[PDB]
Amino acid sequence: MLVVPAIDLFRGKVARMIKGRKENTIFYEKDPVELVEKLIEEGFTLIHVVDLSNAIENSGENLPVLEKLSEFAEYIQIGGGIRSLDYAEKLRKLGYRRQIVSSKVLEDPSSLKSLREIDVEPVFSLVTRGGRVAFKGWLAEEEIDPVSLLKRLKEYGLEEIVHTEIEKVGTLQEHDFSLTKKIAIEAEVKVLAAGGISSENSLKTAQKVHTETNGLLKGVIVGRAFLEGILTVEVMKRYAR
Repeated sequence: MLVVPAIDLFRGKVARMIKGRKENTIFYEKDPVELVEKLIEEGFTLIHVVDLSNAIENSGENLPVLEKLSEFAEYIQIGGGIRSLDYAEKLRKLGYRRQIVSSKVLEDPSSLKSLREIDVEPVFSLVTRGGRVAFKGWLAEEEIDPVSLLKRLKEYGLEEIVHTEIEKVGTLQEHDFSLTKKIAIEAEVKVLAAGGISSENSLKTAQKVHTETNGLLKGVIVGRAFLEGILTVEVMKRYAR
């Protein structure tokens, strides 16, 4: 199964926002380019990078870092405020072929095809709060159920999602894999689980779910515990076997 280290960027820096609040941002003193280099040396082939400056403020402040990281764009899935085809094209020219999109797909589901047409592999970021779809723009009441939303989006060619349990991001709570497994099986989409991938037990449950779903649960995204060194590179590597 995949085990995907995640890095958030804010104001040029490796960062973490507590409950996603910008006034509560922890900055790390590790160089993001050095960090990514090390991960590739360690044998990681997929790294999750989110531009929070662009996501939260439409700020282009992390573009110099993204350009430096683009050398390794092949091993990166990039997200954060990719809200236009032009933006996605900009990133793609740097070499970022795998892009995480959210509100764009919810406002304009034909963007999935438009992205594929510029050689971008679009990955939908589904976010849930207590099993329910968390999205503040227009959404049919029937689609508050993640399976009902993903069913519709598949008709637009959706193939792969990140499923993030938002209330568990940044915590050491345990991702609800029963919820993820149901989404993966019923919606019939490839899924990377995020939020509360925070212990060796999470990785054990993930590997077990990866097996039960026949690879539909592709793997997990590790943020907090990776950046904090709670789940070491060594441990993550062992579970990607």
